[PDB]
Amino acid sequence: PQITLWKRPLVTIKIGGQLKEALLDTGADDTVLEEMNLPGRWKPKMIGGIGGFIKVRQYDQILIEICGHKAIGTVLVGPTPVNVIGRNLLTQIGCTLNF
Amino acid sequence: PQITLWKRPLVTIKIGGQLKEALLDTGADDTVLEEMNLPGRWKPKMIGGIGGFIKVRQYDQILIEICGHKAIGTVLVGPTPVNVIGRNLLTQIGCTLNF
Ligand SMILES: CC[C@H](C)CN(C[C@@H](O)[C@H](Cc1ccccc1)NC(=O)O[C@H]1CO[C@H]2OCC[C@H]21)S(=O)(=O)c1ccc2c(c1)OCO2
Repeated sequence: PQITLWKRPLVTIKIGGQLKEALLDTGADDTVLEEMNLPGRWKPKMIGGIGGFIKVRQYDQILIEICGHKAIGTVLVGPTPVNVIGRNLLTQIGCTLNF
Repeated sequence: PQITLWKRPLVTIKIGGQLKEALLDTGADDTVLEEMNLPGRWKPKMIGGIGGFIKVRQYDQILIEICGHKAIGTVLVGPTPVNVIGRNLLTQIGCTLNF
């Protein structure tokens, strides 16, 4: 689809068998989701945003469907203010910016 | 143009007679720029993201050019690690997400 930006580009995602709402965030390198239970091993990592750094759990090679488009990649879980879909997954679904 | 997301979507902007680099950021409600000494009045604001909040100065009706596309609107100035063009200006240049 073509998504205008008068509102937040929020979409439904499916991860670990659960539906969620997430923000398509071209300013995020990585995908960061709010605290949740996820199947798989993980590794503690640090990620930095506009306000500093937070501790997250890194899940690699996770299946995640974004607005009907399938992706498989890294998902960071931790105290992010909102679920964000970053460029690591936006590229997988073929997302570009256009003006 | 069309911008792929393999790398950060950095573009040149012109603001306050200065050229800078900034991210086209669909996850940013507002536009937040590195510290710069803009003239005129301003109002304090706090904006939150990963890591917490930062204090910024809100300037209204600022003229910005983004890839030769002119816009005018609110710009927040503060100690942000990166310049981000938010949806308040992205809508003005006709920017969409497409997949
Ligand atoms: C609440 C939704 C987002 C987290 C909001 N952020 C825009 C993001 O695009 C941000 C923009 C950004 C980009 C680089 C450094 C700091 C902030 N990217 C980000 O935090 O990404 C992190 C996750 O991937 C990693 O790659 C980049 C940092 C990591 S933000 O910078 O904090 C932000 C921008 C304008 C705003 C605002 C918050 O409140 C209202 O106006």
